[PDB]
Amino acid sequence: DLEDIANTTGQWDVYGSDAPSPYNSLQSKFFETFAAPFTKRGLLLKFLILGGGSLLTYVSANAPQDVLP
Amino acid sequence: LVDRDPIKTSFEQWAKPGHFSRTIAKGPDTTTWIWNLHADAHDFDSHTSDLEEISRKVFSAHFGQLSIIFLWLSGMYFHGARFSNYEAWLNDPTHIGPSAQVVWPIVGQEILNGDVGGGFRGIQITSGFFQIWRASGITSELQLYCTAIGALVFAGLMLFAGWFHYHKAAPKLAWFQDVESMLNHHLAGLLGLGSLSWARHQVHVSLPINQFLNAGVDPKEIPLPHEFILNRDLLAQLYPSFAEGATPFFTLNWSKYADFLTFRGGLDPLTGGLWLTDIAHHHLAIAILFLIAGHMYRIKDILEAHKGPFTGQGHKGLYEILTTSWHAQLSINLAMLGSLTIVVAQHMYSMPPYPYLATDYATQLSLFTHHMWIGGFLIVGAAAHAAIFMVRDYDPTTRYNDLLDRVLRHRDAIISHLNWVCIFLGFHSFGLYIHNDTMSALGRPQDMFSDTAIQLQPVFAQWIQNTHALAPGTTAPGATASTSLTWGGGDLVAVGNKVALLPIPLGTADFLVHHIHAFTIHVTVLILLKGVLFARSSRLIPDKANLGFRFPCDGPGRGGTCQVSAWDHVFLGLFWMYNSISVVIFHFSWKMQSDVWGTINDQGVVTHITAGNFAQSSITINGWLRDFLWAQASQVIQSYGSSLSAYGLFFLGAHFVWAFSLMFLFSGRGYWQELIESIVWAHNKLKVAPATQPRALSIVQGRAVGVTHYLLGGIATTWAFFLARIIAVG
Amino acid sequence: GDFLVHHAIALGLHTTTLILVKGALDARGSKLMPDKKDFGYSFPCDGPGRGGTCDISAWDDFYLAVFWMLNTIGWVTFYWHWKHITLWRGNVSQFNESSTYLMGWLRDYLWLNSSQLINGITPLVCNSLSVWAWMFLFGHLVWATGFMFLISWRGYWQELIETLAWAHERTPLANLIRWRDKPVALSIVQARLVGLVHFSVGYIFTYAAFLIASTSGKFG
Amino acid sequence: MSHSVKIYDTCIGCTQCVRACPTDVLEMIPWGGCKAKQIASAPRTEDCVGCKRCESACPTDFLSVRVYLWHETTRSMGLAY
Amino acid sequence: KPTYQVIQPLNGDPFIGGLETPVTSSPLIAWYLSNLPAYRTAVNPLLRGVEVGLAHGFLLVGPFVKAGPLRNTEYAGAAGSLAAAGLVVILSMCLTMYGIASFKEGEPSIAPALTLTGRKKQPDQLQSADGWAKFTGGFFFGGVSGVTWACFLMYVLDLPY
Amino acid sequence: ELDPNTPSPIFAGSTGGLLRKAQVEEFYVITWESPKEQIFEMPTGGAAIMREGPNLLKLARKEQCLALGTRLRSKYKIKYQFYRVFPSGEVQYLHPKDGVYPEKVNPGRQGVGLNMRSIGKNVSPIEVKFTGKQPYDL
Ligand code: CLA
Ligand code: CLA
Ligand SMILES: CC(=CC=C/C(C)=C/C=C/C=C(C)/C=C/C=C(C)/C=C/C1=C(C)CCCC1(C)C)/C=C/C1=C(C)CCCC1(C)C
Ligand SMILES: CC(=CC=C/C(C)=C/C=C/C=C(C)\C=C\C=C(C)\C=C\C1=C(C)CCCC1(C)C)/C=C/C1=C(C)CCCC1(C)C
Ligand SMILES: CC1=C(C/C=C(\C)CCC[C@H](C)CCC[C@@H](C)CCCC(C)C)C(=O)c2ccccc2C1=O
Ligand SMILES: CC1=C(C/C=C(\C)CCC[C@H](C)CCC[C@@H](C)CCCC(C)C)C(=O)c2ccccc2C1=O
Ligand SMILES: OC[C@H]1O[C@](CO)(O[C@H]2O[C@H](CO)[C@@H](O)[C@H](O)[C@H]2O)[C@@H](O)[C@@H]1O
Ligand code: SF4
Ligand code: SF4
Repeated sequence: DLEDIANTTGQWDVYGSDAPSPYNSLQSKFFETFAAPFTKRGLLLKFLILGGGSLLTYVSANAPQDVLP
Repeated sequence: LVDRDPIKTSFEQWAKPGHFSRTIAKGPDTTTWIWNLHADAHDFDSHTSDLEEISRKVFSAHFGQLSIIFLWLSGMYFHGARFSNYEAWLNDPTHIGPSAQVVWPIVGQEILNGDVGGGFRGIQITSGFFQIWRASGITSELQLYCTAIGALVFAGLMLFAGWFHYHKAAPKLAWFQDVESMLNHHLAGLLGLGSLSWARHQVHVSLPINQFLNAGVDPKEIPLPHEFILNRDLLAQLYPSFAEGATPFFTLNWSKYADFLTFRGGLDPLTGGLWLTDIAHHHLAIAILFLIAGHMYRIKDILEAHKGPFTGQGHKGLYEILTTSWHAQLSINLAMLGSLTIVVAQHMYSMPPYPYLATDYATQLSLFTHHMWIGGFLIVGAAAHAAIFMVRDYDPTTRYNDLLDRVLRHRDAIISHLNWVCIFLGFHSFGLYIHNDTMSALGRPQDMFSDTAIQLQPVFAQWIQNTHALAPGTTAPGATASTSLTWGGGDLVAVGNKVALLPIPLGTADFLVHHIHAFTIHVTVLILLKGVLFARSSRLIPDKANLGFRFPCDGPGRGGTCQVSAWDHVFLGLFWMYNSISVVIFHFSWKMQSDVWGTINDQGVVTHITAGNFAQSSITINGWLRDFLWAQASQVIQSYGSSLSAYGLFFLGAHFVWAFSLMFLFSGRGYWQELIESIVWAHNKLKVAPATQPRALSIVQGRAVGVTHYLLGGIATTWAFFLARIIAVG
Repeated sequence: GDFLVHHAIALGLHTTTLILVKGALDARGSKLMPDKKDFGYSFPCDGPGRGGTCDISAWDDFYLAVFWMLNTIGWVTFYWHWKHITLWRGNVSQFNESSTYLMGWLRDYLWLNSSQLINGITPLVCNSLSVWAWMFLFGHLVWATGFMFLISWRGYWQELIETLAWAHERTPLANLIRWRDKPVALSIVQARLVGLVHFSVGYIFTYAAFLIASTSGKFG
Repeated sequence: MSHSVKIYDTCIGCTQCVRACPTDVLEMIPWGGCKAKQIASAPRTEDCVGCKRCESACPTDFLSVRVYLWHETTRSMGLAY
Repeated sequence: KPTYQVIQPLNGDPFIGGLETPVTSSPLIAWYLSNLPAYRTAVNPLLRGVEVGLAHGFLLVGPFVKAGPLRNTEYAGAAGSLAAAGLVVILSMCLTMYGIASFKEGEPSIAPALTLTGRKKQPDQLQSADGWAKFTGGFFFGGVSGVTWACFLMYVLDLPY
Repeated sequence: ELDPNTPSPIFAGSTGGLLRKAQVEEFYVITWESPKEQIFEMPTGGAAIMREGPNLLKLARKEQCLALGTRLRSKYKIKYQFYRVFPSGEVQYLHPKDGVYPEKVNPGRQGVGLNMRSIGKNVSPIEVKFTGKQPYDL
């Protein structure tokens, strides 16, 4: 019995659900609160929908000398 | 049933109410069963629970088609004969504008009968006899008058073979339930021994009798009724009596020849119907195969064989029940027969096979849309009848765990995909056009999708067209031109009345129709696919094979529970395909006339029925009634008081009949009941109604009288719209 | 010419009302549905069997009515204009021997007198009107797209949404992600409405843009 | 109502008459005299969908039921999923 | 080793669908997708936020800077931001008011690790509102921002051909 | 699942039955007897075999799992049996309860059949205006 090869390394096998990469690059808390105000999210969104959306549309429509429709 | 089985009467069943399931048509009177009786008249869940007969009927009540196709054709050969114009037209083509039919001047009639060629009053033709008929290695009016009764011969006889079945005490099982040989035979010698036999009567006789027609004469100043025997002396002009060769092989010398054939490709200058010097060789080169081919074979073996991992274990065993189905081995067929008809519809217009077509515009597009509605009306069918399988046919479930039991395994799946396919199309496949409007009506062309604004630049060319007309320089031998003159490379000179085919250019406005087809071909099929697949069971109804493949709708519950079934998937799948074909047609002529059809004169300055208006202007989908529907059709709505007039004069009805379908399509049912009684009341007062309980339409009958009308309406509408814009300029 | 339209506005409010009169004259019930009530109006549908029973709620006859109120109120309006049109910047003989028939009602009017508008997106730049013609095809779509709603009938829709809501649940980068309303197909009265309330704008938004888009040009 | 369609009749005998209809109808509840003595119109109906398979067979001689329930769960339409 | 895993429809029981074929569960793919919110919730939703915001970020440029409404721009405010620093914004609260279909109101902090997780019944929800914030907050700073090293990158471009 | 593998009703794959909404809400499942190894038809489109165990297949929703009868009693057997599983336990004991075979007599349970007044002349429409004091909540 040669091709009975005792499964040339069993593996263990099933690797896992276990463990075929560490995790996520150490880049993190290099944003800690950095950009907060959706990381102070404690009551907001009403603020960013008058603000952001009055300045994607206030100046965004107006213009000092057309370049018309 | 009953009177009076079984042994004990000859005495036939004329008289005693009913027959067709068993608290049958009941003594008690009603109307529904009079659409019953005709509908489902052919069917099989009744007649007997036992195969046997049915195949013993279908091989008979088949027959009476051939015989019919045979009573038909006769009145067409007769017709294409003594109601002449064929004699007249042939000495005089490029000139004539053919007829076969003519009225009789009763009532209004005559307007319909309007000078057509060799000097007579009649109604034209877009059905290219007068052009198969080129053939006649002979010519003569009374002659077709033999071919004609030769027709009624095959008929009466190929119609007493149908007495000489079912009614005669029939074959049985083995006879078909041994399949073992069937195609062995069919393809070998008929498929073969026709194409073969057709060879022998396609150079013998025809070739020569238009080899020296393509010049002048007046017939019988040519081609006698026997002349073409042993006399292998006129076969002298159109190659050797083999001179010193004996039964091909090689110890042959050519210092100057190579038998008839000497392969063409292109188009006769004087009769651009493609060359005949070929037409023998290709039919010969067919038959051989069939001649060799129909010599398999005896059956499983070959399908009981190649399986795999995910592949089809049941591939192996792909149906004992493919000798025990029909409804199965019909539905398969229709997809092919059907899908193998509209492949005609191309090789025709971009490769005419009859003398005088193209020049003859209207007498081969009629064709390319008639052939086009079968390669579609036969395909939705080719699905219906699979649904008819998928529901019932076999006795029990003996068929098991295979290719199918597989496909079904996934099923909320194969149709899960296909769906998104369509909304990806549709958004890329129609709103595409709508951009244009919204932004060309906004108006800024900079940014449309024009054959010129969105980046594409004065060329389409580099693809495969341009490596087709140019391929006679491969393994290719050759023979001046191509294969189909409509290809990119070289040549022009085609015809001396009007035009025929030339390149046919592309890019966008060819790019995107070609894509609407995709999305149109696809969502058609979605509804038939999921329709036939979910035939018998589901998670809206599982108790759902319990009557038949029709059934109206299960019931108000589950939310909707109406359409479901698969009569109906083969009811809303017609509904699409009517488009599928109805817009493909819309495509061809707007091309084929916007470019191609048009015309030569000095310096052959080409002058299309329309200077390519297509250009920048089908891309707008209004252009499709600016340039189409409102442009052409001005010949339909001018057509009164003429000769054709029967088109404009249809085009109102049938453009009415459609706008009557919606009433059948769009409405309830205990409605026309609730109404049919008010009626039934007023009826009784005078004493005039009850007997034969008058009743409204059978939920799904109602849908039957939608659809069928919506089509014979919405369709002949254009059948008119058309013949009225090729007769008369074009 | 007027001794016909005038009999075909008369075949409208009559037919329109045999159905409304009827619609009404038993939201109560009848033979097929005897006890048709406690809810009368919009109970659209009923089970199959008995004879086969359907749009037999007094709503679905109202539903059914609104097609002839949309076919009278068209023959009638249609009529004025052709008349007026001709009776302005030109003739009247026109409506005379050319409204005594039918084809012609389509040809000269319908087919004559649209001219102006449609060659207004024209392959040769946006000319006079553009709102109108795009409306007029917006007119032909909203219409047509009635039909689904109308030849579709909740059954077929719901079921492939049964397969089409096996997606998400079975596909990554779009799992967990919960709806809060369970994917279904439209109610069995609802779509008789929506095809309509759809059939209608299309239709009423097409003459809207049709007449204007041609009483404006003229010639009249 | 929330499943209220009346199929009642007068025989409420159920032999070569009617059975069909997913779960809903556990009857045979013999009322003190009605021929083949089994009667009424339903059992506990808070279980299944909205058929009229309910008649289609065995009399209701009047109406026959259909959808009328409005208040409509999901379990009460296939699709809560 | 076998014919294809120990041959199976799903993880196990064949009465759930999924019909685990390839394109479903080949170690060839199922690993190209689980540092992220496929099988397991790494760190919280906090950080995944911006690799999601950003990656999806510098997309939507040539889509609306090379297919822009009047296209191939000679405006120094396009070949980048221009407007589309609108999409991320029209959809960076297309999200927040979907995390209102999440409430469940807590504060544990378990992005640090303890005993080889499972998050167990990790299916269904088990990510409250104070999670879906720190993601769709990672989204804005991933969207707006991921729009500028698009823009900011000059453009050295490969062309037609 | 596997570490506990307790099966009975053979199948292999299928994109048919059970999916997300049979955890997050209710469950539904049918059970049965049988003689010797026989190949069946199936709800959800597919088809497999039998022999025994519990013979306990689990099913998406209960209209689905009685159709083993609407054919799975045209294939012998008294006994077929479907219950109701939750994500936690009971109330709704589905084919459990008392007797079985819808068309016998032990008790009467529910049903009624009448409303207030019977099928008779309800040309009488809707009566009172709905008002919290006169027996129209039934
Ligand atoms: C090889 C093919 C062919 C054959 C032999 C059959 C055979 C059969 N089909 Mg079938 N079918 C086919 C092609 C075929 N089909 C195609 C292409 C389709 C797609 C449309 C269908 C769609 C179809 C359906 C939906 C059904 C069948 C059914 C059947 C069975 C019923 C036959 C019957 O009673 O006649 C039916 C014919 C009539 C009752 C005559 C009415 C024809 C009207 C609509 C006229 C058509 C319009 C025309 C312009 C009118 C004449 C002109 C007028 C203006 C003067 C039978 C076994 C039925 C079944 O229940 O299975 C057992 C089922 O109804 N077929
Ligand atoms: C003009 C048509 C109208 C429209 C728009 C549709 C559209 C559709 N039908 Mg349909 N149908 C119709 C009439 C219509 N039908 C009628 C009259 C009938 C029978 C009489 C049917 C019978 C039918 C069947 C049996 C089927 C369909 C299916 C479909 C879908 C196919 C996939 C697809 O490409 O959709 C998406 C694409 C479009 C709808 C076209 C583009 C729409 C444009 C205008 C873009 C608009 C988007 C834009 C963002 C607007 C937002 C702006 C804001 C102001 C709102 C699609 C939803 C099938 C299906 O669902 O398969 C996938 C199914 O097979 N239909
Ligand atoms: C009997 C015979 C034959 C033949 C031949 C044949 C047997 C031929 C045939 C052929 C066939 C064909 C050629 C076909 C045709 C078809 C058609 C034409 C159709 C068409 C169409 C289409 C396309 C589709 C549908 C419609 C229609 C119909 C139109 C013979 C026999 C023999 C013998 C034994 C003895 C010696 C001699 C011989 C000779 C050896
Ligand atoms: C009013 C009417 C009619 C109408 C009509 C209309 C208003 C319409 C109709 C239509 C019909 C139709 C229409 C049929 C047909 C047909 C055909 C023949 C077709 C063919 C085709 C084909 C082949 C396929 C598809 C395409 C087409 C369609 C072409 C009538 C009335 C009356 C009166 C007074 C009383 C007595 C009776 C009468 C005398 C009757
Ligand atoms: C209008 C309409 C009706 C009413 C249509 C009817 C009643 C048509 C049937 C009329 C028959 C054909 C008249 C037959 C009478 C003559 C054959 C008798 C005299 C014999 C001749 C000599 C005249 C339905 O029944 C229906 C059913 C389901 C969905 C939609 C609809 C639908 O839209
Ligand atoms: C398509 C279709 C569906 C499917 C349901 C669909 C497609 C709903 C799809 C949603 C569309 C895309 C919403 C777009 C509508 C917008 C104008 C927004 C509506 C805003 C409202 C509040 C007014 C049915 O359920 C149905 C039921 C009965 C008869 C016919 C049909 C039918 O034709
Ligand atoms: O009216 C639109 C017009 O104004 C813009 C908008 O940014 O900005 C002007 O404002 C600055 C501020 O100093 C001025 O210097 C100069 O006019 C513009 O930068 C400009 O885009 C628009 O052209
Ligand atoms: S009428 Fe129907 S179910 Fe009612 S009592 Fe009879 S069969 Fe029973
Ligand atoms: S009629 Fe109603 S109660 Fe009866 S089975 Fe159908 S749904 Fe259930």
